[PDB]
Amino acid sequence: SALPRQAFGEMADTVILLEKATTTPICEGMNRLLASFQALYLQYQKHHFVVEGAEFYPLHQFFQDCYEQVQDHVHALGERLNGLGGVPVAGFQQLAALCCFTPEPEGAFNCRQMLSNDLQAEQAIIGVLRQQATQAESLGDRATAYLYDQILLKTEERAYHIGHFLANDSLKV
Amino acid sequence: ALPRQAFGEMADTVILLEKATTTPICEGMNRLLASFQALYLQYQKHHFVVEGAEFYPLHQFFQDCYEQVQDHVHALGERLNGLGGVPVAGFQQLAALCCFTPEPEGAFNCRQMLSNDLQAEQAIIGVLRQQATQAESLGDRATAYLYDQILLKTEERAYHIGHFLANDSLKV
Amino acid sequence: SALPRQAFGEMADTVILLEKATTTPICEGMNRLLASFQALYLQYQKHHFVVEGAEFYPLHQFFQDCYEQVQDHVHALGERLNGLGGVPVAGFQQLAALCCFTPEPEGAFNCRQMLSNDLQAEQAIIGVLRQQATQAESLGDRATAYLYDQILLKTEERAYHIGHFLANDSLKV
Amino acid sequence: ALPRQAFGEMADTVILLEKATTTPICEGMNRLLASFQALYLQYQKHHFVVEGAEFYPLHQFFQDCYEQVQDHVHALGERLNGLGGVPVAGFQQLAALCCFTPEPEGAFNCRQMLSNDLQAEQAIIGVLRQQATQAESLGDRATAYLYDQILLKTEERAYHIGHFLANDSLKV
Amino acid sequence: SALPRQAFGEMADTVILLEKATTTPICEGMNRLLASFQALYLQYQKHHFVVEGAEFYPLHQFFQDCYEQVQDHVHALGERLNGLGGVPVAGFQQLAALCCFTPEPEGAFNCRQMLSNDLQAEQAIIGVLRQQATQAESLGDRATAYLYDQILLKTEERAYHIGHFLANDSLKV
Amino acid sequence: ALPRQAFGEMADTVILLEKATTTPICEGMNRLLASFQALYLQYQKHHFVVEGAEFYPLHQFFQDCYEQVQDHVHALGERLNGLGGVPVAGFQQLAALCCFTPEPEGAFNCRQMLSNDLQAEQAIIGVLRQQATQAESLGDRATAYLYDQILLKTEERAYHIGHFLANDSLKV
Amino acid sequence: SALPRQAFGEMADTVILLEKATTTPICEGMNRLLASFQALYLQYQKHHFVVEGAEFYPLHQFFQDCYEQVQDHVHALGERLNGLGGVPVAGFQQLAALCCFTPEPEGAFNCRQMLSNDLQAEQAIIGVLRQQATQAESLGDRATAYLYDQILLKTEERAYHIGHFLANDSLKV
Amino acid sequence: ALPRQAFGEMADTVILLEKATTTPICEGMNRLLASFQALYLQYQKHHFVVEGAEFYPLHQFFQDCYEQVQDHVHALGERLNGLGGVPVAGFQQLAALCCFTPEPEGAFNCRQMLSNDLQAEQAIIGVLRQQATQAESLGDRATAYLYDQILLKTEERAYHIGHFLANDSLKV
Amino acid sequence: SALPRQAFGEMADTVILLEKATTTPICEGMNRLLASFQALYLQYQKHHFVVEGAEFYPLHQFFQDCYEQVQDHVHALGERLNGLGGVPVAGFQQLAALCCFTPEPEGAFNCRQMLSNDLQAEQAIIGVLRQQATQAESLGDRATAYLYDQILLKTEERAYHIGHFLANDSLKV
Amino acid sequence: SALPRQAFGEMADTVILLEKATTTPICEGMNRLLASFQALYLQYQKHHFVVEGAEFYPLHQFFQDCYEQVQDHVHALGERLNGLGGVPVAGFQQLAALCCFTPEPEGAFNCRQMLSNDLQAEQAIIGVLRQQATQAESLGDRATAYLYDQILLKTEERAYHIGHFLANDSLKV
Amino acid sequence: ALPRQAFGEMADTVILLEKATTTPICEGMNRLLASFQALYLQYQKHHFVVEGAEFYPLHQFFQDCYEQVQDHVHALGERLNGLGGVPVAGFQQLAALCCFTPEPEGAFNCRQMLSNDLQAEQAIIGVLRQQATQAESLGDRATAYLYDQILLKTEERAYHIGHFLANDSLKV
Ligand SMILES: [Fe+3]
Ligand SMILES: [Fe+3]
Ligand SMILES: [Fe+3]
Ligand SMILES: [Fe+3]
Ligand SMILES: [Zn+2]
Ligand SMILES: [Zn+2]
Ligand SMILES: [Zn+2]
Ligand SMILES: [Zn+2]
Ligand SMILES: [Zn+2]
Ligand SMILES: [Zn+2]
Ligand SMILES: [Zn+2]
Ligand SMILES: [Zn+2]
Ligand SMILES: [Zn+2]
Ligand SMILES: [Zn+2]
Ligand SMILES: [Zn+2]
Ligand SMILES: [Zn+2]
Ligand SMILES: [Zn+2]
Ligand SMILES: [Zn+2]
Ligand SMILES: [Zn+2]
Ligand SMILES: [Zn+2]
Ligand SMILES: [Zn+2]
Ligand SMILES: [Zn+2]
Ligand SMILES: [Zn+2]
Ligand SMILES: [Zn+2]
Ligand SMILES: [Zn+2]
Ligand SMILES: [Zn+2]
Repeated sequence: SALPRQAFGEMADTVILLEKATTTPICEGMNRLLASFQALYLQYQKHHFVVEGAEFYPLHQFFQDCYEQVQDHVHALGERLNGLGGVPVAGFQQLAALCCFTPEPEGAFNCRQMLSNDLQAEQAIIGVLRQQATQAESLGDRATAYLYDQILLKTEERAYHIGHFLANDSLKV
Repeated sequence: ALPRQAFGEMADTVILLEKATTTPICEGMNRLLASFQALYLQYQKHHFVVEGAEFYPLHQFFQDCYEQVQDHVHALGERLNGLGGVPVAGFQQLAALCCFTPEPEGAFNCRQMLSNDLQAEQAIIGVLRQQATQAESLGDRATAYLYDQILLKTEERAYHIGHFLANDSLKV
Repeated sequence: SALPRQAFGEMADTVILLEKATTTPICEGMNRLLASFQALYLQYQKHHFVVEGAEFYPLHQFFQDCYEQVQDHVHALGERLNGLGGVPVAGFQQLAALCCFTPEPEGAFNCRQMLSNDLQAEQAIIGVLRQQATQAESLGDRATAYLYDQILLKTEERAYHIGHFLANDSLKV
Repeated sequence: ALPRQAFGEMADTVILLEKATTTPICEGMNRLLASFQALYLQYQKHHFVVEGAEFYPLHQFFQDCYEQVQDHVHALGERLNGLGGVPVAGFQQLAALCCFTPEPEGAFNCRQMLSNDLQAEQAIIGVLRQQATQAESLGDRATAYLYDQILLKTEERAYHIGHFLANDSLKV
Repeated sequence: SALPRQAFGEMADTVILLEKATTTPICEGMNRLLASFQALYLQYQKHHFVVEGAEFYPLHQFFQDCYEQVQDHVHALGERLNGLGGVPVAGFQQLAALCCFTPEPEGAFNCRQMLSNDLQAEQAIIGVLRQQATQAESLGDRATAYLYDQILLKTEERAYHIGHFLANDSLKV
Repeated sequence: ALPRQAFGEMADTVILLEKATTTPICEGMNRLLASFQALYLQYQKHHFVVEGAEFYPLHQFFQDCYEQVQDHVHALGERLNGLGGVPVAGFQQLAALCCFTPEPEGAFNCRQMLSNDLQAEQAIIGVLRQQATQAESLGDRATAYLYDQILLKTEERAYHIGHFLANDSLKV
Repeated sequence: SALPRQAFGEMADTVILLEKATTTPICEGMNRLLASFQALYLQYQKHHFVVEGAEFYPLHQFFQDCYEQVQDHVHALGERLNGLGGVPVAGFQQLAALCCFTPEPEGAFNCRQMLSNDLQAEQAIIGVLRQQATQAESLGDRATAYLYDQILLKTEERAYHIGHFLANDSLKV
Repeated sequence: ALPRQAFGEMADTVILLEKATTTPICEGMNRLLASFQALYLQYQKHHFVVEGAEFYPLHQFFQDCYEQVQDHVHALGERLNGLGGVPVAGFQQLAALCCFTPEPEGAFNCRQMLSNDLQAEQAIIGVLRQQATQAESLGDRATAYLYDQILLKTEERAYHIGHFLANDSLKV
Repeated sequence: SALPRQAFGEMADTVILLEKATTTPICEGMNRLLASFQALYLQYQKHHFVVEGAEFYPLHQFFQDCYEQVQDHVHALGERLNGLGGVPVAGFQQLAALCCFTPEPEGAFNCRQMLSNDLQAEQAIIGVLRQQATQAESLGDRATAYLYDQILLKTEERAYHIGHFLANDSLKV
Repeated sequence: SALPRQAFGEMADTVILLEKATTTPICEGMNRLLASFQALYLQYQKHHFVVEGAEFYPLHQFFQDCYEQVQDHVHALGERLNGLGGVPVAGFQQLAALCCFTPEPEGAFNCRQMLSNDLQAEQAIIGVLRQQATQAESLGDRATAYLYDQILLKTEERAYHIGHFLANDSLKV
Repeated sequence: ALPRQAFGEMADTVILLEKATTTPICEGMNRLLASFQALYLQYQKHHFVVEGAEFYPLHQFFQDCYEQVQDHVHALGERLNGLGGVPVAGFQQLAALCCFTPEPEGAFNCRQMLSNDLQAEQAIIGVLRQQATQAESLGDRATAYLYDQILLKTEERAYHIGHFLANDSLKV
């Protein structure tokens, strides 16, 4: 019924003075990253809620640190995207379509599976971050490339922290 | 692979409540969890896209709202699992259980956004009261209490939105 | 039934060594200021509770800053008044009688009316503050004059902040 | 010398509740106070003596638990006196009113310790619900509320222990 | 039914490399101090809950400061005892048997009696602290002696603070 | 009396960059310094003089802005010296290097104030991109990094101003 | 580019019940102080950036302490001036024209010279602060008098701190 | 060895006040410094030795008092030097300048202690008024301001002591 | 003006179970330290007020750090002495008489002289601290020994910090 | 004493989707920086311990500021290197062998010499940071490039702060 | 260039201890400094390289450990200079004075890492006792006090490592 001020998939001009030929592909990629980070945030939260077993407390905390940091990326990207003249994704349908990894299905999985799913997700996002950071640089959008690099550093760090959790070492003697 | 506990499935809880109590409580908690999760997304969108004469107040207001809703999500998500259920997580399942109609894609004006938020809060207030009542009735005293705690904040958000929408201003 | 240790409108000696001829008129004026600040505090609180409309959130906050700061003046004056050997006003009847402005009537008013009422109140208090500060100085009560000046600075600041809210400028285009 | 108010004795309260309400409430509050006091001691012991592969998490977990239980003790101890009763204090009287079986002397393994803690919390959850229900029923609204507040945290501790005990780990 | 990993009154080796002939008597004394501090903690807490009369608020607070500080000693001793290869006391029976003072009987006593009981308790603990600190030094356990001295300083301080409360001076004119 | 280093004179840096690199870099950095210094003064003025229906939030926004800008001033002035240059400080030189046209004396309406601020941020955005690209190209990695960091914040202030200026409002 | 709502050098009415006969001379003087403090903030900041040599670190810190305190004076004065119904100076020409001291020329001078220039600036401002405070008192603007004295105390304090820096003493052999 | 500046010798101040102004002002400021220094020592002693029924609150009050007084000491000693004088520091000179009679050695009862403290504050109140009036009259606005600020706090300590000494009590 | 409850130089019983044979010599020595630290606090404070020249700022700060740390020692000692059953010195005559070093004469000296006087004071106090700690240990007052060692560590640290200030090195060409 | 899970100088796979062709040279260079920063932390800490003379206090503080900031670089680099699939250096032989500057010999040198040695160290590290950042960018490791630039900015800043300390200016007559 | 004070050269201390006291005391303090410095590096390495089922808590434990050890380093290095000695700083001298055998290069399993850390703490515990006893005996009360304080913390780290290494686990 009600028509929006700016339709989804429509570009407005940005006051930071970058051409639409620059902002359009950047927003396209940023919405994919937004959606992917949003899914990852929900997934990490889920994993915080449901994790159990011998490594419960450490994983419980780790999963919270992850979704809180990922929440930060969501915030940064959604706000910048709008700033660039785009419309950030917010509905379940379009969020699911733009997500760059396959989320864990509903239901509770064991802790190794949860971590593996989270790692695969981070790895998928790492791939998109690099591709999008290279694009931003290429197109002259310096701040975006800088922001993505900032996000990439913490995202990679999250990935190899999961890697360590899954490694084959233990105090079990 | 399949999960160790399916969605919709109930496990036993260590907190000495029977399935007949935990089951309808968890099912209601999931509807509420989905709705809060959907409302967090909506407020956050509004924070991202709001503009105009009241940009700064609404900007900050939407953030306060979604951060407060994030607290409810955490509380409900963890309680639900504690009660022996499986909390809703992903986009498609959230869409299925959300108790209000989420805003369509696209950026709408600030009055429309606030109205959408108010309706969302009202739908949630509706469910909160009924679920808290059910929990009291079934003897889950702590769930009823938690819901009441959340209700107080939720009503407060709702009537704060109402004030923003009210027919008054400094414009003379 | 029970008789007070010190009756209202009765002066005791102060340990800070100022004559009754000094402390009596100073306490008389300070009770008027106490009562006036008490009414203003309640009024600002009211305005915080009831304000609505397009400028809801900013006014909501502003009204709170005001009653919190005014609360501070109430505290300072009530305690000093007792220190000077007087009895601070505390009952509704005498509070209403000593108040130096007309408070807003009961019921909810619009935001421009609320601000106008608050401004008139502050202006009435400003007038009494200057008169009382000049008196204290004149009578040799240095600390009182200093305290009133301190209160006057913040009170005036509150007044012109209300003035700005009511000014004829807007982003409404 | 003899006390000005004996143990088991009720005085009048200034909060306008009659003996017929305050008496059974205080008696229940004492059972709960003793049990929390006994649970604080147990968690603290576990904090002192835990070792093995999950030393650091359990170490910290046991401390969080007893510190949270210390908060309940304070709340109940002070409320009980406020209601006109005498709070249990010493070792032997605590032993008499404790609603669970305390762990024997000696250091046990970490699974046993957690199981003992879970049973302790469950026994306490049992009493909490019944005492809160009694308080609502008798019209002591604030006691019922306080108990609910404590119940929420107590259930949360219980199901956190359950998760630790659950059959899952990173061991592949 | 279930047998412990380490039975109460049984000594394991400590990784801090002190002989059992050293650690055994030290743990024996430390368990007495643990039990005594545990009783004192409960007693101070009780006194916080039940204190009334003209000096209610100050005593209320003081009793809390005491049990919080005593709680700290409990923590330090229980953890070190286990570290030394002993088993800390935790059951009501053995706690009552190892306590070095007679605790106040159940029921509410007046404020002077409560303080006197608390003072006698502190004095009993002071005696054991000195004896045990001298032993630790004598046996070459330097850190224990240091820890006890640290605890002794605060314990003595608590004692003479109670002493002052009970002294025969007052503003009562 | 003569200065240790004259304005416009380049000294060697301890950070191992040739003068042919530091000279153009300091030249640009002085323009940005002067521009940020002017924008700081402008935002501060706006904080002082703003009034009307949106007085309070604009009052706050302007202060957030100048405080953030003062942080850019600090970083650039200090790095410029570090690089072996001399930072501008005087009114005449500031006026000469500034990359936007400053608001004239007088108290303007809040829409005009915001528009002047946007234009100032836009002019600065252009210079930052230019100077960042130059620093990278010359191998002053740290300056390029610093500029990007400042550019991200500057663009953010710019689009926040844009939102304030947009044609939307709660007044229906 | 529209006209200003209030032109520079034009007085508006104040909400705080002071006549234009009072507010006009006060605002004129307040603008000279505003400009002076604004130039001094810049100078101190410059000195923070450029200072080097044997006392680099303490001078580096001292100059920052100074300019941060000066910007507080700026804030207070700019906002008070506006509240009084005047227009605060913000452009480079008029800031240069109203400044009550001669700013240091462009270029990096030695630390002794920098400190001497700062002291001369403080001294010129001290002179103006006293005249203006006296004027405010004289005209019945008690709050402006108070604010000035408050600023004067901090300013004199900076001045004699610089004095000590310049004093003929050191730890050198 | 001889001092850079002898006690009782006036140097010029950088704050542009003639010696005919600073000399009497520093003279009085030294008396206040010595008096506050003595009162600091007295309040501190009282904090050490107080006992009885009101031990704890008096213990606290005395400490609040000396800490506030130490703040007056700091401000006056530093301003006095700033003004071109030399602050008193030695026991003999302190004893000579002090405006009240200090409590003799020994531990007195808490009523006596409080009374001595009141008398000390009263003596100081008199000097502050005198010295503040003088500073104003001589055109040392900032000193007068500082004295008034200190006087407000000092009068407040004085009437707080007065209240402690009043003939009222909970003991019926 | 009534008599003291406990005369100066008279010993009362202590609640901490130490005999007068022990507490008397300990309190005598503790009073000498109390007086010395009291004189040193004054001296360091004086130095804070008067220091000027090339190292004004760091010396200004250092002297404040010093006197604030010294007043903590004063607090600890005054309260411990009282708790032991003695009477702490507070009058100017006896403070001068019990002080274990010669205070700096009145007047503003140079910074090197000020530092040398402070070092000599610390050194005299260091001597007394060691004798008194040894005595406390010897007499079985373990807590006083501990408190003294605690104070000694901080005191020696101040002493060698002054030493470094006075050392024959600088950044001057 | 078992074998290491990953031998020094051996590369493991990284979870962040960078090939060994990329991670190997990056980790090699990162280890040289790790060792260098490790030696510099030690040096700055040493300088904190030993500095004396007329600028004792500010240099004392500056050296602590420096080593604390350097240990943050160490933390970041050690953890990043591991996350990339390498093995961080921690033994004394290899720390000495991989260090990119010559550490100050044992003994306490003068403050000018200490500062010069620190500047030379920073300069050598600045050189390596630039090569390594360029290499990381070149090989497509965007996050390592970003981290290095982040560290470079702080490092250059320390370097020119030392420069100012050494500069030919002072407050001496 | 030659140092102001050569390594192994003793200067006089301002704290009035003869060289015959300070020399052996500084000798031992340098060994402890070197040992703590090495243990700091080792704990830090362990923090970097740890992985597996107990990754997170061990990651945290190692960091708590090295930060506490860095505090011991600071206190000893500074006191050693204060005492008139020269603290070790170079890799070769550090390696020479260290009282335990440091872990070789390479990433070892978490059990090995913990065992190396325990052994290091044990070796250090022995030296601390020796050096503390010596300081007391020589009349350096403050050094003995400092060593005891450090020893208490060191023993605590040691028995915490012991607990981690114990044969208990939640995995049944
Ligand atoms: Fe109910
Ligand atoms: Fe006046
Ligand atoms: Fe000893
Ligand atoms: Fe690049
Ligand atoms: Zn949890
Ligand atoms: Zn935001
Ligand atoms: Zn980590
Ligand atoms: Zn924003
Ligand atoms: Zn949680
Ligand atoms: Zn509200
Ligand atoms: Zn009050
Ligand atoms: Zn304002
Ligand atoms: Zn622990
Ligand atoms: Zn309480
Ligand atoms: Zn209470
Ligand atoms: Zn612990
Ligand atoms: Zn005390
Ligand atoms: Zn800076
Ligand atoms: Zn700096
Ligand atoms: Zn402002
Ligand atoms: Zn000071
Ligand atoms: Zn100062
Ligand atoms: Zn005290
Ligand atoms: Zn130091
Ligand atoms: Zn880390
Ligand atoms: Zn240090």
